[PDB]
Amino acid sequence: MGISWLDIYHVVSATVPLYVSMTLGFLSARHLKLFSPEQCAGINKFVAKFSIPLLSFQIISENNPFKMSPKLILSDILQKFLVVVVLAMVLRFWHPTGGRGGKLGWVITGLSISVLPNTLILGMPILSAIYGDEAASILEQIVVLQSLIWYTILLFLFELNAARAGTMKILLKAWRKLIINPNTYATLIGIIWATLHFRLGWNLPEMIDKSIHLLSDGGLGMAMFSLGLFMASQSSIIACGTKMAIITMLLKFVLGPALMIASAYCIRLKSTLFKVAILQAALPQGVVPFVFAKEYNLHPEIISTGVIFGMLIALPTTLAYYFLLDL
Amino acid sequence: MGISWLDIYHVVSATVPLYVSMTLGFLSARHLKLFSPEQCAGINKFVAKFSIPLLSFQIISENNPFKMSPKLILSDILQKFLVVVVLAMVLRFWHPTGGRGGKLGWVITGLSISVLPNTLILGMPILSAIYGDEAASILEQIVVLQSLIWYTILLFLFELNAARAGTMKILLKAWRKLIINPNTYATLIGIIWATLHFRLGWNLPEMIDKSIHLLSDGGLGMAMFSLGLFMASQSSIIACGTKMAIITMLLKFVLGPALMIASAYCIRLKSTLFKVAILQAALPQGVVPFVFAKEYNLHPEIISTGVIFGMLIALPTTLAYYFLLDL
Ligand SMILES: CCCCC/C=C\C/C=C\CCCCCCCC(=O)OC[C@H](COP(=O)([O-])OCC[N+](C)(C)C)OC(=O)CCCCCCC/C=C/C/C=C\CCCCC
Ligand SMILES: CCCCC/C=C\C/C=C\CCCCCCCC(=O)OC[C@H](COP(=O)([O-])OCC[N+](C)(C)C)OC(=O)CCCCCCC/C=C/C/C=C\CCCCC
Ligand SMILES: O=C(O)c1ccccc1C(=O)Nc1cccc2ccccc12
Ligand SMILES: O=C(O)c1ccccc1C(=O)Nc1cccc2ccccc12
Repeated sequence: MGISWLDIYHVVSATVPLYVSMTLGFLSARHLKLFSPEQCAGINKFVAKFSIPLLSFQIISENNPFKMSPKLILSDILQKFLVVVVLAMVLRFWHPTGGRGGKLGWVITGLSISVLPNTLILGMPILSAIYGDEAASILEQIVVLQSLIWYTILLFLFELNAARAGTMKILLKAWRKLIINPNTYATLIGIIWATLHFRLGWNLPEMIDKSIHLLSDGGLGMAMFSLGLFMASQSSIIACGTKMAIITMLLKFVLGPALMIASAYCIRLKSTLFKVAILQAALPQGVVPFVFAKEYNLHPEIISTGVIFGMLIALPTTLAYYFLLDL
Repeated sequence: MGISWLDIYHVVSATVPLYVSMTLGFLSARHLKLFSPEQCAGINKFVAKFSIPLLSFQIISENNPFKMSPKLILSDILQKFLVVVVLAMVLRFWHPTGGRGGKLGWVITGLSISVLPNTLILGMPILSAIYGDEAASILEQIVVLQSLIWYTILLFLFELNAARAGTMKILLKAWRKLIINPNTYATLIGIIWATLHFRLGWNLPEMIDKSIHLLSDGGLGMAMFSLGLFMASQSSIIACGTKMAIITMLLKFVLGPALMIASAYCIRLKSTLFKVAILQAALPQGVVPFVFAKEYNLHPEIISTGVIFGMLIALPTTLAYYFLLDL
């Protein structure tokens, strides 16, 4: 496998649908002037509460939880610990804005620009096309972590930052916020049902499965449409300027993949899992962190710029990493 | 073959998904109080402008236009002429409200409560489940005819009624209103591409087909969700009143199917096409007529009540007609 032009063409053909399903939303929100800002928020609200949860359930319910590789989980833990260590070290010698501010604020804006890629909508098709169906069952293990263990911790830290800017009270507030999250319930039920379907042999009734599919189908396309609407909402792609966009992208597409490579070497992962993990780490930034930043107002411009430009540059960077890892 | 409890169970299993995809929207708009009126309006706009056109294209491009049986088209013409004649006769004898309202206005109110059922969203799944895939290729003929000729004549009639309350000026205004419709463009390109595909042998490129599917997939589910939102919008199911609701249901589910039976007998249709036509005529009322009524303010209450109550009572009538025609 020399990465001939045929493979790159196949990846491009697999990724074009989810880019033309996004340019449509961008044009509708910006050029065609089809949706009002409140109307745009209506679509953005429906998708994140009906398609992302149902899509997450339909993606996580089709995996034997007992087959989850502990090595990949430990590699994820090690990566998201090393990134924290490096962020703490760098923030001790170079404040990004100069003027002193909450260190935890800059460590929470970090860990959202570095080690929380988009692994449901914009990250599943690309990796599946690049590495076939083998890699589609590996992201299905990292998505579970990102939805259960990492986003809950990020929410708790966001609440802590909002309060600081009793610990038990903060934990209780984070719990209340989490209980009303459709995605956490969807992924929890997905794993609980996958356990049953793979151990006891239970199968979803035709009615239930088809009802779930009706809304799950098109979840990727409409999620990309909503992401395009979000891009159209912003006045300019580079919200904070060149200085904080180059650094954002350098972090996301170097310190993430590089730290994942270091973690894999420490854990000594294997082929068909090392490359998948690295590409996952190299995926564009996720959206949920942007939602948290907007809700708690923690540098929304930086995270929005990172998300938008990383999503735009997904194909170049992802193809570059795919070519590099095959040497 | 025949009628038995297992067949009814299969029909119910095929229809339940598109009812639980609608109760979700109803609850989100009314009970859960999830969407503000502007947000639900935006969702409705998005679906009607992106999923209905794309779904129509993906449904009409598959069948062969050259296989369109002229007998079914002639039967549709005869039905929608007989309904006009009967409506004109009855209106002269007995005015519905007695307020000396415009006869043309009530005729336009008719021809939509009678002979314009929902054949894309709520008509294709039910009929396909009842009669397998044979009926799915017969509805597409009626679907394309309704989208092209009948929904253009109805638009022209609405414009004429609005002006009545120059003929060339009215035709020009109707043309302007028709041009901006995306559904008309989608249903036209559907045949323009099906002709090439079935005659010239051309096939959609993988990229184009997958891009179309991304948004077409789940179009039925989100269309039912939008229909549920619309149902939740209205304060009560029976808007105009009990008498008007009863008259609307009686018309839609007796005069439509009865006139279609008369037209089929006149044209002498055949088995596997007669029953499909009758059930199609017995489907619940369509939505586009409600959109026109709301835009031009032509008895929105009666049409909305008919649409909602037909959607709720779709199965008790479709199954009844299926049982009746199998004797
Ligand atoms: C606060 C205390 C009460 C907490 C809730 C209590 C109990 C658990 C709830 C439900 C049980 C069913 C499964 C979980 C669904 C959770 C749905 C959910 O979170 O409801 C609320 C959520 C809306 O969000 P919000 O409330 O923040 O609105 C805020 C709106 N404003 C900001 C404008 C005010 O609604 C949505 O997300 C829409 C629905 C999303 C559904 C996602 C799960 C999909 C699962 C499928 C599995 C199906 C079948 C399995 C069958 C197995 C056996 C055969
Ligand atoms: C008035 C003078 C200009 C008239 C138009 C001129 C030329 C024809 C246009 C386009 C050609 C491409 C195909 C047709 C697309 C038509 C799209 C359309 O109607 O744009 C407008 C429509 C939005 O409506 P509005 O503007 O009334 O909004 C008003 C909103 N407010 C009131 C708030 C301001 O946008 C939408 O619906 C969104 C897009 C819907 C797309 C539906 C068609 C899908 C087709 C698929 C076929 C694909 C591939 C085939 C490949 C073949 C070769 C291999
Ligand atoms: O993209 C992420 O951040 C992510 C990563 C792993 C698991 C889940 C998610 C996730 O909920 N995405 C999204 C949430 C809400 C709205 C979204 C709209 C578009 C794309 C992703 C969305
Ligand atoms: O349902 C109809 O009236 C119909 C019948 C035949 C062909 C097309 C249609 C049609 O455009 N429906 C719809 C239009 C706009 C929004 C809709 C939302 C939900 C369901 C149907 C819709």
